[PDB]
Amino acid sequence: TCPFYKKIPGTGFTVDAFQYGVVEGCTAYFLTHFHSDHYAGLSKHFTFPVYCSEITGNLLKNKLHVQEQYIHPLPLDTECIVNGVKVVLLDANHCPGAVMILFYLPNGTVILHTGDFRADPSMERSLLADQKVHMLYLDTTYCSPEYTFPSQQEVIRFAINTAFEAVTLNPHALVVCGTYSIGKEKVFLAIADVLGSKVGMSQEKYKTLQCLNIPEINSLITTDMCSSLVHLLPMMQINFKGLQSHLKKCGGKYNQILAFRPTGWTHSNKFTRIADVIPQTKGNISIYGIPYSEHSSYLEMKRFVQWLKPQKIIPTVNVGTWKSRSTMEKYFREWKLEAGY
Ligand code: NI
Repeated sequence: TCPFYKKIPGTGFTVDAFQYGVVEGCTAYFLTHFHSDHYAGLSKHFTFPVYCSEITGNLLKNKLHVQEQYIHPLPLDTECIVNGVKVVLLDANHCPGAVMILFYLPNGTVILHTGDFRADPSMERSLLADQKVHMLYLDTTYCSPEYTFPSQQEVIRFAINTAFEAVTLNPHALVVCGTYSIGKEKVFLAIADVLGSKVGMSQEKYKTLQCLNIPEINSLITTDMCSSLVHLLPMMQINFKGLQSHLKKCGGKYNQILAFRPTGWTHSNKFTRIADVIPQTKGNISIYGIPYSEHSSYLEMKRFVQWLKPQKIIPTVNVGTWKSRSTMEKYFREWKLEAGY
């Protein structure tokens, strides 16, 4: 049964609530982004309206085979009307197509739903800057001071060079990149841009990136693995038994795999800095874990909320233990006392 934190009071609306059958009183279902925890329950046999970004709507049509008549895409940064209620979609800085939703309730209340997001100062000069917010449905995926990780530009700086060094020394070395969903497209588009290669991947994965509206995507990706030296592989496959296995299927073309597993947070971020990162080696196979987060760090979140000054906050993530819920309100209170709202 749908939790309270996936319902927008005063509307017929829900957010990323597709796995509970038909919700009672829901006239519109909002999907924030195309990650399976959020769209779980959608298929070609869904028959209620779906609202989402243009890009998320490509993925529903093509990957899930949801019917064109139920998908309502909306432009970003644009004041839209939806069953008489003003809504705005803003970019979440999460994965491609991912939005935050502003709801302007008839009664005069205003509600921001972050979705999954990575807080950025650029968000402080968006449509949010002009008015007050009463309820914040917040992505608390990293709501604890231990959660520090570097900026995305830093990780992509390291990733390029680490890769670009390896192949200028040994031009018969492969660059694999691990993936299971959307998101994290820079990691691989960046490395492959520098090396000169298109990115090679499966037909399935090739179908997925074709939906994301990337400029000139044709020029950047291929299914032709023989004609590619920056490959993509399922994240599960990025171990020693899986990379070996793949190294055979190259057919005498590459004599070394230099992988990347983009991870979110890992307890090694609490101690080791990004520039000091190294690989797990078992011969010619070197697997890099790098901290590429598509979620806010503790300080990014804090700054975002202390700017927004919302009257009530509602965590959408790590809600399932009284220890996590307990710990989160303490930070929210400290943030409110610090900033004097
Ligand atoms: Ni997500």
